[PDB]
Amino acid sequence: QKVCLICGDEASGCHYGVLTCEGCKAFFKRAVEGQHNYLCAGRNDCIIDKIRRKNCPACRLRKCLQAGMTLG
Amino acid sequence: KVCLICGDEASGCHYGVLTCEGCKAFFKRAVEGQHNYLCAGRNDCIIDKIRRKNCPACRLRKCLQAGMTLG
DNA sequence: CCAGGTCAGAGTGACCTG
DNA sequence: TCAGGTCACTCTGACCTG
Ligand SMILES: [Zn+2]
Ligand SMILES: [Zn+2]
Ligand SMILES: [Zn+2]
Ligand SMILES: [Zn+2]
Repeated sequence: QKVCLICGDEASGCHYGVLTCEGCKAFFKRAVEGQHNYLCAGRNDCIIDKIRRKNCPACRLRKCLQAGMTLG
Repeated sequence: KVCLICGDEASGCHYGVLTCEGCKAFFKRAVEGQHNYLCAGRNDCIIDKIRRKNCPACRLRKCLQAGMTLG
């Protein structure tokens, strides 16, 4: 049973360099290529799991970057 | 003049409190429908116009602390 | 003025293809 | 293998109706 390194949910394989779920795969794609302005409502250390990963795109993207995800 | 929940421009007194259209609609949906709202922070998230969508749990909390109710 | 109703848009992710 | 495409779904709030 493989686990997403960002939200801890079931992973479907390695995406963009890192073992991730379908959600975090598609999110990282949109986040990097889009012109988004994410701002954490907390302290830039939010819990990112299956239920709360929608809550803070800022911390979700930060975890993607710190885990080493790259489009190429 | 200003929403007591997110600080945005308020449109009037809703459900007991001076709120914007967003926080009005949000509160009704939060108390009637079934929601699994859950804070990813420390239950003290900043609720302003830019970030009010980020944490429904804290947004609902501030609505209740302000005294909003449907009846 | 306020409660209740509504729908189009943004964000999401399950599913498919090669 | 994994990158790219897609679309029905949830949440939201500016706008409408009574
Ligand atoms: Zn994930
Ligand atoms: Zn955060
Ligand atoms: Zn508000
Ligand atoms: Zn919160």
